[PDB]
Amino acid sequence: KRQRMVMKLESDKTFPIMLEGKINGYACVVGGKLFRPMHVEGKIDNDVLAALKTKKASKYDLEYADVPQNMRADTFKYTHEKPQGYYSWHHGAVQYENGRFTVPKGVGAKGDSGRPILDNQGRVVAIVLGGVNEGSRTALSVVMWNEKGVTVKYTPENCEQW
Amino acid sequence: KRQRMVMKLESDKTFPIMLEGKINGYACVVGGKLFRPMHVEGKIDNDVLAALKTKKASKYDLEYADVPQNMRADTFKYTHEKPQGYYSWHHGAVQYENGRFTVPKGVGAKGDSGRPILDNQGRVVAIVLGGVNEGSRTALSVVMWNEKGVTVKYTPENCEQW
Repeated sequence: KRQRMVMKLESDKTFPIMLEGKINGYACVVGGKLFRPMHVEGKIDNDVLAALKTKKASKYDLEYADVPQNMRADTFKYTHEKPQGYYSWHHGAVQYENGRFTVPKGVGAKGDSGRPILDNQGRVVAIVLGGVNEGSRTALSVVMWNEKGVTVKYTPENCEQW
Repeated sequence: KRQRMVMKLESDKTFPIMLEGKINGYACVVGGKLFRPMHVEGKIDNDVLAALKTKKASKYDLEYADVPQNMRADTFKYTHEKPQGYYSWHHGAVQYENGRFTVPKGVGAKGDSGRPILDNQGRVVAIVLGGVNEGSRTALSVVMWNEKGVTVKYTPENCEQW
């Protein structure tokens, strides 16, 4: 499955945040709008997107920008269907339960910010912003949206910026 | 079967309450919080948990404490799904009916306090604190929590501290 997960991720257009040749995070376009982890320093690996001026969101420590409709023709598709089970991301699978994402220990670290979470249909259900070590596993800090279109950021107490 | 159920209980990490080398009860962590039967004298077989200062609950004769996030990595999962039928515990199976737990006579005694009752999913539905002789069987004094999040203690009149 994870093989197929990566293949779908490869089809999905994603761009790392390059600074002095180092990836400090990741950024992509969802719902026809560009997003970037604010805590991450550097520029997106895309001159076209980098040419766009972003707006800040301190509350959630995120930046965003509007994408031209012609480029909106193909962007990431979000869904509200977030049932318990397992989802997919760059670093393999992720366990979703109690409204929380958890993964095996040693998975995820500083600079991985921006990695989206996809369902079985390849639809976005959340975006990974950070996480915190939880013994045999780690708890992820993510952002998700209600069916009412409400933006909610879930961050474990004293979670580290991953 | 009871072998299988106990084997799963063995996989679950539990810590007895040691006093002068004698087990007077049991204590464990559920939902990332430590619980201990107050009527039980002695100290838990766990320095890390013992290092924690507990709060008292006279109403239920119970003590509890907050567990470090790192130690919350793997704790017991509680559920509110408590249908009539049979559940599992250290001393085999247990019958649940009329909101009460009952077992064959000669099962359970002083020092067994702290033993939880789990379902087929390994979820906790109640914790055994004591019991009372009821002819061919015995009625257990237990604590359980409703879907409303209400702490409810079921204790027969003049029930014995088991």
